Amino acid sequence: TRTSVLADALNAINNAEKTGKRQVLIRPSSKVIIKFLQVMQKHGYIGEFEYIDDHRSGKIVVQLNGRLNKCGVISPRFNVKIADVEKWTANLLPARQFGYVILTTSAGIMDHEEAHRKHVSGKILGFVY
Amino acid sequence: STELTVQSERAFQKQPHIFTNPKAKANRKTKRWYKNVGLGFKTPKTAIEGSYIDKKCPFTGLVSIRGKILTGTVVSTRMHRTIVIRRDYLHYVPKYNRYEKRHKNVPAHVSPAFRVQVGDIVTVGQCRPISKTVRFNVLKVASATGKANKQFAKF
Amino acid sequence: MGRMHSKGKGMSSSAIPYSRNAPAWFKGSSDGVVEQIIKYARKGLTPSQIGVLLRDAHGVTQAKVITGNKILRILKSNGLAPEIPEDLYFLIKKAVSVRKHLERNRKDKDAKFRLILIESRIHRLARYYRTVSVLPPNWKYESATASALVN
Amino acid sequence: GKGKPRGLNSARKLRVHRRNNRWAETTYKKRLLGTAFKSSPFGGSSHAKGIVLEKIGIESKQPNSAIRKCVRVQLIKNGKKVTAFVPNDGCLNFVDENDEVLLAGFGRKGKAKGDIPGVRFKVVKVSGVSLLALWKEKKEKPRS
RNA sequence: GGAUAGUGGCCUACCAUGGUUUCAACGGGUAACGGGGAAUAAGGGUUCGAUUCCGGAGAGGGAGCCUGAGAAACGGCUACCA
RNA sequence: CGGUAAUUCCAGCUCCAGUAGCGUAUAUUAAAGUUGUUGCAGUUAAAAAGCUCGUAGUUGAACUUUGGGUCUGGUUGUCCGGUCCGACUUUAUGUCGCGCACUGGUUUUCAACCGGAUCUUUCCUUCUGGCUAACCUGUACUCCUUGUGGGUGCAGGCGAACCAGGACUUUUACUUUGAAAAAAUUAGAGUGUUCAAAGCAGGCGAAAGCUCGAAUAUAUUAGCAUGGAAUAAUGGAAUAGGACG
RNA sequence: AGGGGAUCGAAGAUGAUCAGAUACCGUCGUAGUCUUAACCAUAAACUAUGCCGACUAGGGAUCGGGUGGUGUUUUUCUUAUGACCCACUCGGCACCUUACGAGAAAUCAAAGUCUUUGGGUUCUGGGGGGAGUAUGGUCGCAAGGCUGAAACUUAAAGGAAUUG
RNA sequence: GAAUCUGGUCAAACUUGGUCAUUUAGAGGAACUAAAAGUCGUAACAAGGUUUCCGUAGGUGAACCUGCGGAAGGAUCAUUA
RNA sequence: CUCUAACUAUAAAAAUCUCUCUUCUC
Ligand SMILES: [Mg+2]
Ligand SMILES: [Mg+2]
Ligand SMILES: [Mg+2]
Ligand SMILES: [Mg+2]
Ligand SMILES: [Mg+2]
Ligand SMILES: [Mg+2]
Ligand SMILES: [Mg+2]
Ligand SMILES: [Mg+2]
Ligand SMILES: [Mg+2]
Ligand SMILES: [Mg+2]
Ligand SMILES: [Mg+2]
Ligand SMILES: [Mg+2]
Ligand SMILES: [Mg+2]
Ligand SMILES: [Mg+2]
Ligand SMILES: [Mg+2]
Ligand SMILES: [Mg+2]
Ligand SMILES: [Mg+2]
Ligand SMILES: [Mg+2]
Ligand SMILES: [Mg+2]
Ligand SMILES: [Mg+2]
Ligand SMILES: [Mg+2]
Ligand SMILES: [Mg+2]
Ligand SMILES: [Mg+2]
Ligand SMILES: [Mg+2]
Ligand SMILES: [Mg+2]
Ligand SMILES: [Mg+2]
Ligand SMILES: [Mg+2]
Ligand SMILES: [Mg+2]
Ligand SMILES: [Mg+2]
Ligand SMILES: [Mg+2]
Ligand SMILES: [Mg+2]
Ligand SMILES: [Mg+2]
Ligand SMILES: [Mg+2]
Ligand SMILES: [Mg+2]
Ligand SMILES: [Mg+2]
Ligand SMILES: [Mg+2]
Repeated sequence: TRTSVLADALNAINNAEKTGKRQVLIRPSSKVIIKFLQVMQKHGYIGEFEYIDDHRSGKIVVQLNGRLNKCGVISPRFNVKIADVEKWTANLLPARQFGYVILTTSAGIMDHEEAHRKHVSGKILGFVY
Repeated sequence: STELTVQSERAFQKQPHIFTNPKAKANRKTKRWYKNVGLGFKTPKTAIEGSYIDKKCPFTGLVSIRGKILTGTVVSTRMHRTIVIRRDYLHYVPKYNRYEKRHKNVPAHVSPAFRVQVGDIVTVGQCRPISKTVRFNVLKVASATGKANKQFAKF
Repeated sequence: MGRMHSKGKGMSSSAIPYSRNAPAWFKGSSDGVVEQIIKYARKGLTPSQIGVLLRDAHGVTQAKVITGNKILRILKSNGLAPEIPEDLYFLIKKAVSVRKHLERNRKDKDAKFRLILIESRIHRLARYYRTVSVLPPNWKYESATASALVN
Repeated sequence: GKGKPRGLNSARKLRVHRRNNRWAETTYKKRLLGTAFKSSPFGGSSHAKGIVLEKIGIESKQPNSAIRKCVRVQLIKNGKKVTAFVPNDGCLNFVDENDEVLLAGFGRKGKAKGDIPGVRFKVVKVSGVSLLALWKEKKEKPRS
């Protein structure tokens, strides 16, 4: 029973990236996955991906450009305050210089710096670096 | 409720210090004082033309509503002329960054002007100390059925 | 590949094609298909049987793709849906067969194992069909209401 | 993996899991059960007075052979009886059978130490004065 | 209805059969007065809080009390047990 | 360690760390990723109920308005206008410099990033009345250079600029901000308690009264208002017992 | 409790061997071994690997099934079958190489995707003994199971692995 | 308007026995630790000289053996010889 | 880039042990 679709998506992404596969197949292909991936690409950590339709949830084919080292989800979407996000930084980001913990807020799925400069905090999704 | 001719017990039931005039050439059955609680609540129709007494009714009775307002789910209707509302909510224990679905059950008072089934969703309000269990009192039932407003299939 | 009542891990299934619209070659129209469907239903045939017959004896690939709607819902439209869905009904029938076996002979304790498994399936479907307002919630199931309804 | 529930309202099982599994640690069990008060004659407090009843010499463990000089002591605040060893060269003559002695633990947290069998305590003061001062002759026993 | 400064099974009288529970009731234990806080410290946190501030509680153990706005008072009483 | 050469016993002498403090014992925390939410191990070391069904709890498939076009308030850095600063020493400038050390226009193209209005088949609840804010108003058309540079005016008529009698009302959890968290402690503003622990004082006169203060955040659990509508849960209209006119 | 009652075979009767053998060796020979009803609930009920998920590496082969062969023998002059060979796959027990990872290693294609710590999941253990013991329940006709300590006591017990 | 005193009334408290918690002796009964030059054998580690170990049941100075079922933690990963 | 065949068979007894355990630097 596929429970957290984005979790499986990024798990496959990370597996292939470690293996070196320049591309990945994601089965569920939900909105959350999609938005996570535009954040992924806009930060410059991934190339051009594609969506397939099935009349059932579609499919995802993401082109790996090697710049990724890991994705990663926080499947318990822990409830975070505006101040607390920084701690998540120091616990998931490889350094404060870069690295982006992705969180979903009322505004939407965003990078943590996007949220901070918007001064808005929602719930946590995952991380990229 | 009071079930079919309220005037049943060993004493009469009359809204206190309202005088039913025998000297009026009217034959108007009785004078039923009534009032709206407020806060955007609408007094239901069956209260104005009713015959019951319910001294503890917010509308036709003596009690005055003031203070807290809550929403809850009917859990038990067996008790006479009163009700019990379960309230399920989440509790953030700080040690684990988690919420906690626990329940608190509270008794309230229902006027005969209302029809209540188990599992109904009811807005309830605060009032005077009515009984050692009852300190709240119902206002109105929104989800009268939940999903059972349609039951037959005759196209 | 969940397969509660065993360790099965088989994905053997059937995959619908892409076109929700009818194929080009087909000649019949929706209304005639509906009339064929309702006549088949009045024969006393369960909806899955009728779907199979439509697929085989005709170019009726999908009830929904051709007539815009599925079999059970159409059979509800003309007020002719049976009281129990074919699924639960067939499960109850198999349960009755198991029950008659176990009443005939006793030492089939492994058949008692199958009995508990199956009746668990009935309990699952009963909860589901009580939540979704198909059966009235008053309905229960022990042994004998099955004997009356099925037989 | 990680067969401990993770859901956003899924730690009744987790909190109770800790809540029950605490008992695995012995220190937690001792602290919660008050074992330092009911059992363990030395009432969990760092010191207690007692009366010397008899003197004994007891051998060491295997890799040693040295008969230490210990004393049977009855603790006044319970009357319970226990051994206690007297550390120094010239101390046995300082016991003065039927005397009041102030005793502490032997610094191993309720266990034997080194090459001493069945003993748990130290002899830190004798007859009001402290035996350590007597050892280096800083004060003298009044001999009351 | 009584009673209370006043609600309320507070108490009574006539009835009705109910209330709480595995979301931890009730019972047992607490060398537990609750808190503000203290210690400890990447972060998360663990333990202590008899004790300067807040409340609440007691004046040997229970009870009963007049007076007084305010007492069930104890450097105020009435009684028993010690 | 010690059983005839003791680097440990016990003294003496050399010393090392501690220092008016230091050593013992009993409890406690960190070390402890040895309670593991963050963050444990479970083929063999400790340990997967024999297996299976299954209540409660827990976990739950994907799916329902997204893009432009335009305009703007901006807050940042982009040319700098002036103000002017360092090379030049008792005093000052042309010149070289940090290419503005202090202040704007932002169409300097620039990039943003926060909203706001908007055209979307694009609702942001809307009436019943104020009050009309205001100008499509439209009445005299005019103070006036033909010229919309500029306005008093009074029935239709923009309400959203704010008011008020309802009637409506999907609700959540969440989240932002604000309101409450006495004090004391905590954090830290200032302040020569002789420094400092502190404490909440003091500083300036000319000693002729004149002044500074006693700064600021935190507390998340319950509750209240609040901007948001992504996350996740929930309701529809199926016998139309449905929506509008 | 009841039906069976061959063989085998705990008790036991016995003859060897040894200083000792009511141990192993060989004879006999009950319970029990087959079972009908009723209990029994444990076993080294071990792959000493919980389940449900997705993804990662090559290789044959093997079972059940299905796909396509101008495939081949079959022969029913003939097709149809079947039975075989080829090619692909679905699912199942497994296997071979490898380390690409990961482990205390032994190894494992999962014991991986685990400090770059987070798919969802129920149950377990916190040094060794004392001890699966005491105790109180609980189930049981009983043998016994599920549940389940503490005092006390010790600095190791122990796992893999090294060369002797 | 005191004494006395009708009623009830809160009811402390006393007797009486029941019932329970905790300490508490205790004839006697049954164990475990540490003490390692006590005694008897040698169960185990190798094929421990009968492979070990486990569950079950009987017996057995003691170890343990025995019968039945298991497992490799074994000493076999191996017969298309 | 042509091969599918041979093969054997002992088990007699062995029971045990109180020692010291000692140190690595330019
Ligand atoms: Mg209690
Ligand atoms: Mg406390
Ligand atoms: Mg206190
Ligand atoms: Mg106080
Ligand atoms: Mg007074
Ligand atoms: Mg008093
Ligand atoms: Mg008082
Ligand atoms: Mg006093
Ligand atoms: Mg007095
Ligand atoms: Mg010497
Ligand atoms: Mg010395
Ligand atoms: Mg550990
Ligand atoms: Mg083990
Ligand atoms: Mg196991
Ligand atoms: Mg198992
Ligand atoms: Mg459930
Ligand atoms: Mg979902
Ligand atoms: Mg405060
Ligand atoms: Mg301070
Ligand atoms: Mg028999
Ligand atoms: Mg025989
Ligand atoms: Mg013999
Ligand atoms: Mg022998
Ligand atoms: Mg024999
Ligand atoms: Mg024999
Ligand atoms: Mg077992
Ligand atoms: Mg199988
Ligand atoms: Mg232990
Ligand atoms: Mg053990
Ligand atoms: Mg038992
Ligand atoms: Mg009286
Ligand atoms: Mg001997
Ligand atoms: Mg032997
Ligand atoms: Mg032998
Ligand atoms: Mg053996
Ligand atoms: Mg030997």
